[PDB]
Amino acid sequence: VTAITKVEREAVLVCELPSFDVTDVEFDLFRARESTDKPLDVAAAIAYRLLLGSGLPQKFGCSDEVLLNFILQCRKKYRNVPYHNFYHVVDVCQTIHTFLYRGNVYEKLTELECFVLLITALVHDLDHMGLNNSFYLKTESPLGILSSASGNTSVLEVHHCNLAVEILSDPESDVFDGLEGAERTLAFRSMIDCVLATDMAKHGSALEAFLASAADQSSDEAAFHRMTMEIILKAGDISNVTKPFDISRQWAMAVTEEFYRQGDMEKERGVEVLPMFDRSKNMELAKGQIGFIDFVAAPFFQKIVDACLQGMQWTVDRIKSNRAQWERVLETR
Ligand SMILES: COc1ccc(C2=NN(C3CCCCCC3)C(=O)[C@@H]3CC=CC[C@H]23)cc1-c1ccc(C(=O)NCC(N)=O)cc1
Ligand SMILES: [Mg+2]
Ligand SMILES: [Zn+2]
Repeated sequence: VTAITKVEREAVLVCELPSFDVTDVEFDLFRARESTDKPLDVAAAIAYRLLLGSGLPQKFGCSDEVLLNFILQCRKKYRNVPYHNFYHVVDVCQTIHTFLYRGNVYEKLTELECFVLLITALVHDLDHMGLNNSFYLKTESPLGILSSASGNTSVLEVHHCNLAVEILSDPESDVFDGLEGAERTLAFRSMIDCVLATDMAKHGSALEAFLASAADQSSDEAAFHRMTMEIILKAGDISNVTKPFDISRQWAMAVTEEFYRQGDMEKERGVEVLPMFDRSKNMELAKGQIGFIDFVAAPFFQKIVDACLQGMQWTVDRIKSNRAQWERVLETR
């Protein structure tokens, strides 16, 4: 990795984000990307500001410059794809900030853990190519073969973790260089555990483990922390439907498109194409958003709120409300 230049840093630092509150649950990253013709620097500054406003990097000996070098080393490794690009990980970072500090989930974690979560957000989809793990396995692509041969089916998540480790192995971009011994180990392990937990194939069992730990007043305390961190990063990653309707809708269009591209490539390769990824097999968002709400997001948010994260009730209220709004799209079609 080439080190970050004074000039790259400068270009982020000049962005002032007039009229945006990055800490608000109704912050609108799409309005932010439009606001200038340098949307990547704006996103970077959003992340810089979120991290500095937490007060956390300062506490763990991470200078403002090492923080920003890191953000930029992360950013150079995202791709120009419709959904799993740099704006997604910035969105996850911001969203986590709100769960921690508007939803008071910070009370369940140490400051270090809060810090790790915010950093982990920005590493968690590094070098994503717009194709899911299933694609690499079905096509016997080289990374798919390596994953099968090595016994880990989380093709992409292990890859993201490998790139996060390389960024952090340079002191210039190691946000954890101020740590040592147990703390350093904890930062790396918890970051890696959270990224590995974002594989949706493990959704049900990560949710069930957290729920059973929350209900158990004798749960091991370090395990409860780790799982809380995992569940918060997962919540960030499926949080699109917890946002104001127009925001949620623009996310939905972005993912939908990326899925369709995968499906096109799966056609051109002659492998199985799921209906979800099949262009010629769908005419509408509404039914798909509702489906995702009903089977994935609403049960996830409601369970974790009721189990433990009472402060995040707004997410459940907003899902309910977005669902009703998609139902009006159907009722009036
Ligand atoms: C905002 O919506 C989403 C947000 C995140 C994800 C993610 N799915 N998974 C899985 C995908 C397989 C089965 C469902 C469970 C979740 C991922 O592992 C992604 C990466 C990590 C987290 C969630 C992401 C998916 C959606 C979404 C995309 C398309 C439709 C749709 O019905 N497609 C047809 C149409 N024509 O409408 C509906 C919702
Ligand atoms: Mg991912
Ligand atoms: Zn993600």
